[PDB]
Amino acid sequence: HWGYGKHNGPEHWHKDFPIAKGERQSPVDIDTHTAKYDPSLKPLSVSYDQATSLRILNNGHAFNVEFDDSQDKAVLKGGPLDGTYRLIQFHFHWGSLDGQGSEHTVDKKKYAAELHLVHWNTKYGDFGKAVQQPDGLAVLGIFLKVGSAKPGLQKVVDVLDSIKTKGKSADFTNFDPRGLLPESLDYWTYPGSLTTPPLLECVTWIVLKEPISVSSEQVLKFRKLNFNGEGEPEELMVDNWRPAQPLKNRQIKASF
Ligand SMILES: CCN(C(=O)OC[C@@H](CO[N+](=O)[O-])O[N+](=O)[O-])[C@H]1C[C@H](C)S(=O)(=O)c2sc(S(N)(=O)=O)cc21
Ligand SMILES: [Hg+2]
Ligand SMILES: [Zn+2]
Repeated sequence: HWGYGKHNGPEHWHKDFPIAKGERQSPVDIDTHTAKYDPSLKPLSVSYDQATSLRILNNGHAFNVEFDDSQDKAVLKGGPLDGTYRLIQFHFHWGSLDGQGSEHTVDKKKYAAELHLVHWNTKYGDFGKAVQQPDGLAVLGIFLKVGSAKPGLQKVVDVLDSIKTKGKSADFTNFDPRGLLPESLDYWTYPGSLTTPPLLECVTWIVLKEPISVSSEQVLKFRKLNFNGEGEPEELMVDNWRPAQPLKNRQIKASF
């Protein structure tokens, strides 16, 4: 099945998911000089105060922190979005090396990692219905460079030992996702897709311009994660990013 190596990687995915070569694929390169400031963008609203995490999960591709989304608690609204999108989970993609790992790039510059906070459009009643919709999801993308530690990330780093291999999960309640955000909400936005199979074209992308900084030793611990399940040969979870895809006519709008 799909993965990130030579034989099952992003270059192979189109075979099971033809949409891989579609008209609104993610990620993209953000050409900062070509993105237009857009005055009809409302201010962005990230309300994460009442966010309730349930658990952390290694799914053999990344690790997912999953949230209770049965009630309106953690929502993204405003910016390019119409109505209310509920936070359901977040995850990261990262590299074997500090100079690679993000999915989006900024004038071709790759960051050490990229975090994705995933929200679904509440007009559609459940997450399952929204992903079948062109405006079904909003993903908040955040870059990670290597520098000083992100204190608000270390509870995630420490729990990773518990979820080394595919299929492992741990209780992970009361994680507050606000500690992962940078100061600025300046952003680029574009219409796009899931960056993993099924690569569905249901995503409004909102990518923060300001990177967060994490320590060398924090990213180093991401890299100790395994793609494999318990008691299979050891394949380190690194370089789980999809490269930039063709822009194809789309415009990237800047909020600033
Ligand atoms: C959690 C990351 N995802 C994902 O499919 O990872 C692996 C598959 C595994 O597929 N598989 O081999 O059975 O799903 N999973 O076992 O959690 C999906 C899951 C769901 C479709 S999601 O939470 O709406 C989501 S958003 C993104 S991203 N990178 O564009 O911001 C990606 C995803
Ligand atoms: Hg869709
Ligand atoms: Zn992602």
